[PDB]
Amino acid sequence: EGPDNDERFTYDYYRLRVVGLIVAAVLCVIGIIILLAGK
Amino acid sequence: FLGRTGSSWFKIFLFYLIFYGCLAGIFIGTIQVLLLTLSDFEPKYQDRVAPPGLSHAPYAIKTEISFSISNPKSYESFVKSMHKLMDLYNESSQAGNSPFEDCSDTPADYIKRGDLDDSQGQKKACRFSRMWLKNCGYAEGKPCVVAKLNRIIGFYPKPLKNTTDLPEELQANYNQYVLPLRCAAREKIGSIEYFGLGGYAGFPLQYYPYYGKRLQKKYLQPLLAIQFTNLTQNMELRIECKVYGENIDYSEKDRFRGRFEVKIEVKS
Amino acid sequence: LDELKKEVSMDDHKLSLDELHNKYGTDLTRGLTNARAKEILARDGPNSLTPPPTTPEWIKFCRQLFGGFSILLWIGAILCFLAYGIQAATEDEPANDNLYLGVVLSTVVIVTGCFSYYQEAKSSRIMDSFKNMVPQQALVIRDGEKSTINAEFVVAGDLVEVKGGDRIPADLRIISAHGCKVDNSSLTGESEPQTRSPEFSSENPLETRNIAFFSTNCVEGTARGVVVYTGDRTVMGRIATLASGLEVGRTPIAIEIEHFIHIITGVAVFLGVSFFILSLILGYSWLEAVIFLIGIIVANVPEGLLATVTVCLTLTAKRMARKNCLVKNLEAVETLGSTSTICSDKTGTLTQNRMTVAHMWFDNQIHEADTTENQSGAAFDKTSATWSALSRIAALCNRAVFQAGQDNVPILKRSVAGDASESALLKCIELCCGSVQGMRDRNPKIVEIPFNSTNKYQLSIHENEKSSESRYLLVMKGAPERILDRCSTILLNGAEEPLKEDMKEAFQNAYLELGGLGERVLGFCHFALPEDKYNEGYPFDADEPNFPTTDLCFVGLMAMIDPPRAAVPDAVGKCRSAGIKVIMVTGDHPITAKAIAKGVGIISEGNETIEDIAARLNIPIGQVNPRDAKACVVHGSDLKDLSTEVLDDILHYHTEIVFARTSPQQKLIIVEGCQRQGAIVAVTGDGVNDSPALKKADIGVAMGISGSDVSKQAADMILLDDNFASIVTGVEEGRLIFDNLKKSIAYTLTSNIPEITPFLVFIIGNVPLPLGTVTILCIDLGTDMVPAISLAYEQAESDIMKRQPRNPKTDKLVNERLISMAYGQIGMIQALGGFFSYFVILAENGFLPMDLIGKRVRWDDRWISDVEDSFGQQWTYEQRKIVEFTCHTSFFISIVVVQWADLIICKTRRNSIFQQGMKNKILIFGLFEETALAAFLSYCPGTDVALRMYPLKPSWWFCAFPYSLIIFLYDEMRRFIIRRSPGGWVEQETYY
Ligand SMILES: *[C@@H]1O[C@H](CO)[C@@H](O[C@@H]2O[C@H](CO)[C@@H](O)[C@H](O)[C@H]2NC(C)=O)[C@H](O)[C@H]1NC(C)=O
Ligand SMILES: CC(C)CCC[C@@H](C)[C@H]1CC[C@H]2[C@@H]3CC=C4C[C@@H](O)CC[C@]4(C)[C@H]3CC[C@]12C
Ligand SMILES: *[C@@H]1O[C@H](CO)[C@@H](O)[C@H](O)[C@H]1NC(C)=O
Ligand SMILES: [K+]
Ligand SMILES: [K+]
Ligand SMILES: [K+]
Ligand SMILES: [Mg+2]
Repeated sequence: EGPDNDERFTYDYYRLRVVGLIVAAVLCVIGIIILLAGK
Repeated sequence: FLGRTGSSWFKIFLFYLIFYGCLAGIFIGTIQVLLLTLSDFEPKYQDRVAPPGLSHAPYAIKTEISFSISNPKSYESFVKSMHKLMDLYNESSQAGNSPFEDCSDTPADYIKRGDLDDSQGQKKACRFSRMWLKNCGYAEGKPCVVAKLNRIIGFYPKPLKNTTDLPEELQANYNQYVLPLRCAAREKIGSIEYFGLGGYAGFPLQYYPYYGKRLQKKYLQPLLAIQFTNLTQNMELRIECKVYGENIDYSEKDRFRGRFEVKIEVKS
Repeated sequence: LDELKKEVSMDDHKLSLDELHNKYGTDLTRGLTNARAKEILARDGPNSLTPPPTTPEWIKFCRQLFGGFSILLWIGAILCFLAYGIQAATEDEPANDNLYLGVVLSTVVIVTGCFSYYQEAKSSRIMDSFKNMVPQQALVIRDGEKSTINAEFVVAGDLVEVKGGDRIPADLRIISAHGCKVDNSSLTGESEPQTRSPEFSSENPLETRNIAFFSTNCVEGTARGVVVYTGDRTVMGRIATLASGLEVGRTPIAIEIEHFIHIITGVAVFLGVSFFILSLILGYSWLEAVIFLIGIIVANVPEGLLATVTVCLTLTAKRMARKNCLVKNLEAVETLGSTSTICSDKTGTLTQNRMTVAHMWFDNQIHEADTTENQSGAAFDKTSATWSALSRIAALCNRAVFQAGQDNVPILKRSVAGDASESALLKCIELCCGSVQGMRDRNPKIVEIPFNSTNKYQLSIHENEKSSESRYLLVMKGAPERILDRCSTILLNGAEEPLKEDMKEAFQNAYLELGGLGERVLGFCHFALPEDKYNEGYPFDADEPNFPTTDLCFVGLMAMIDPPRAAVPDAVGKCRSAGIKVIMVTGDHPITAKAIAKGVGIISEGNETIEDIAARLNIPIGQVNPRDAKACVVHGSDLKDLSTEVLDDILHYHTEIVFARTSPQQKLIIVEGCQRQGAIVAVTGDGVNDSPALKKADIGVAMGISGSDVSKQAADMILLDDNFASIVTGVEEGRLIFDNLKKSIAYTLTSNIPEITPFLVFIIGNVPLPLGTVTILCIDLGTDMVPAISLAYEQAESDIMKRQPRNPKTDKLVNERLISMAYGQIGMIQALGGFFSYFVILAENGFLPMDLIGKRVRWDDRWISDVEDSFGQQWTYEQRKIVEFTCHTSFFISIVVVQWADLIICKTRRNSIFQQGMKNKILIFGLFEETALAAFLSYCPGTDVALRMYPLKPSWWFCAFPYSLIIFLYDEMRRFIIRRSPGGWVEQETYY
């Protein structure tokens, strides 16, 4: 917007962290699954 | 030789020459495409400069400016940087209707020169006289520090509204058009004196938004001179200058995020 | 020091009984005096063995703390505390950087110390096992009276008494004996009881009957003797000292590790000081000059590599534990793969160590029995009525019996009370005719004449199980020729017939052939006594010939031997196909040694000794060109008078070598001889007479079930199930781990470049620091760990058992070809991908690449809280630093992303991924966990403080992707060239 362009200097680092941690966890689980296919 | 024969030494050179040549050519290619995705007027991200920093002219050894009044070369170090900044706000530097403009001698509202486009020439910036900085060689005794708000493209600094209580409760509250700066230390052993545009202790909103170096060269940002004519002597005084606003915030880590950290000591 | 012990012993068995007493001031009848014995005790010292001085574990741990990488990491750790000290004095720095980084680095050294300490293990209790062979007490005659004393109180000169069941307390001169038999397997590896008597019977004291040795036991009878040697001075006490004293030495794998440590340490100190001076010339304060150096150290040293190696070794040892192959020393996991020569004991190693029936001669025909443990062969005969007649004599004319409670275990494995030949016959009949006890119940024995030294035969009279007869049957067995002189008829295919010269000659032929096979041959015959001449109550006199022992019916011959283990012949061939030379080294007699050599394939068909040529051509052995003989059989008595140079010529000039009747020191000498030629040697054995050889071997392998305690103490590896096929598996595993270590090392080293280059450009370019010191440790200690380990699970790219053993002088674990690829090619591509993401982060925040050159001065200036970017904006100190640390984070993540491709390319040295596939589940696990770790390190809240890791925007992750892909393609194209032309260019330059 014009004088109300506050969103330009903002970033949702909170969501990014939530998503990043979700991904890291799921990649960790996936890895266990493939490894445990025989121990 | 060490490893191989001459014939082998050559072939290993012809390889790494072509190899590293290709790699350099590829690296450069990826740099090209990166640049191709970027604007010339505005950076892709601005969230890391977001809350504006407040910086001053006196080059602090460690957020500190200690010196002796009864000594000449005791403060000549801080006068070097003080001069460096103010030397830019000369009237001879601001000549003609291009690219400067005479703006309200009193704090006014924002000025939009269109978009971040080259569809116009150099966006015309507001003039600023160093003569608006009353009282301030500089203060040989009791320094005359000069404040500054860090430039951010498209940033509209918004002052606080007088809805509720305020630190400098309602005094000279130019609510609509001034970004205030109140310095503090309890420990009240000083004498705060502020100088600026229109005589106000803030930044005139008519100097915003900044259109960037590419669209606004020679642009001048507003200054706020602060003088500490403290009646005390020979002690470290931790003075913090704070700016207030809707778009202004602070951090425990970044001690320059919209504030000062000055340790004055007139050890004379 | 031990050169004296490598020699054959000298003795006094040639002296008379009386003469021997003069030498030791002793009485043959009264024994020593209580006072004289105590005097000699203080004189000579105790009858005991003293363990050699060991190196304390303290010094062993700390010796690892100073090996190249640890030295450099120490210099870094101290240089951290140096810069910290210089700070704490000058400008009060409230930070924790140098202090904490110095603590972290010192911990890395200590923990890395534990890993190398675990790898360099030496579990040795040789002397302890020997000490277990000295009895607690001994029986001596002192002042004309026998008393039990502490065996340590035994001295040279006293009169000792032994009987069946007790250990020989010391080396004795036999002066009196009654039916005494002894088990000399300690000195020979052969357990067949050896008679002991006062009479001297051989010039060689290790063969004479009038000497009994410490480390052996009396098996039966009784004997008295004069002590000639005590403690360390006994024959086997010296073997003990020799074995326990032998210097261990460095393994092939250990030597390889130290070698690349020198290389990497070399480049580290090179670039280290090369840029330390390069910085001072550029006018960098010593305050900074050291900070850069610390970074250089951390970049160059692969912090997690030595521990990777250890884990890869451990995991390989775990797989072998699961095939009944125990590894005592982690490094021995690889030595077997580098082995070019195997020196193998015969008895209990190549062989089962059990007299077993091998052939039978009946019906004018040679039949072969199955000698294998699990009986993997086939039948020979069941139909012939002759067989049942021979079978009956083998069961009936036999006094051997199975021990109680064995019905659970297989026939051939069960313990038997009796001599070896009777046990063999027992197990033979029990196997192919069912319960022998049944046959001995159906035919009650009424009278017998047990095998006599003079008779050379054993006879028995039984009540025929037949109801229509119920009469008296006579059976006998003995020396084949003696049995022949007592026969008139031969049971041919059922019916008897006169013994004509024809069948008599066929007998001699059969007899000579079986004997030629190194087999012990016995004759079997029976006689159905006439009914009218022998009533149902007729008494038979065993003392005086009360019955005919002539004109009997010859039934057949039976031959026997201690046979090879089932898997042995095939394992030997497999070792030989892998280009490993196999030598036999045995305490057993030459005829037996040679026969098993041919049986297992040590001596291949057609190959001759000089003696074979001479007999075939009917010419003198001196007339034979010895170069015409590729095979040789060396008796220990001849070995004794040969110099090592002459032993070296034997080793060089023969492909098929048999060392027979060797002493324990002689086995050591043969091993050393092989090593002297530059060969990596394995020893396989099971006896205490293998202990020195097992110790000296680059790798000693002991048998687990049949092995003596001593042998298993001296070994690096134990075959817990006695499965000789495990050697073949071991060499295969050893070769595979060697290749996979290269892959894992290249992988780990490759990421050193993207950690080095940022520090260099930081100096030469004056730009903001692209990657931090902490960030490097997050790679080498964090993300790269599981991927690097996972390479240990790689399958072979080709048939590794088809190639020759590596040349330990030329074929190195880390060579110039590895460095060229890891440092010069792939690592260089990774460095760029790192820098790219760095320039991306900065440029998207407002600092375009052009304006970055020579800005570090203002960038690092803590007092400039207004640096101008390319767009004209002003940044505080902490603001720009957040972007900088975000650059460290994405550079870090760029390494991870480019290591994805590197992990896949390091999978194979030659083959394509499209050929080898992606069947390594640990590797895939590594990829997922590596990425999970990196994401966690970036996105987890608080990590921005502890590690300076900042959240990355989604687009940031993809910066290095085009570089990750170029790596995959590049290496795939390169290896395509290797395969397409075995010539050499790409091969001799980059083929790891
Ligand atoms: C900007 O203004 C300052 C004001 O102090 C100028 O400083 C002058 O320097 C000259 C020569 O050194 C002196 O003779 C004067 O006394 C100074 N003051 C004035 C008001 O003229 C400085 O030169 C100016 N800089 C530029 C680039 O124009
Ligand atoms: C950051 C940049 C400027 C550094 C570049 C370093 C280059 C020149 C280095 C890195 C790895 C190096 C190579 C590594 C391996 C070999 C194989 C060896 O048998 C001869 C030297 C040779 C061929 C080296 C020559 C120089 C080399 C190519
Ligand atoms: C500042 O200077 C003015 C003259 O320009 C003078 O009148 C005044 O006293 C000064 N103020 C202080 C606080 O010293
Ligand atoms: K490293
Ligand atoms: K050994
Ligand atoms: K590394
Ligand atoms: Mg043996």
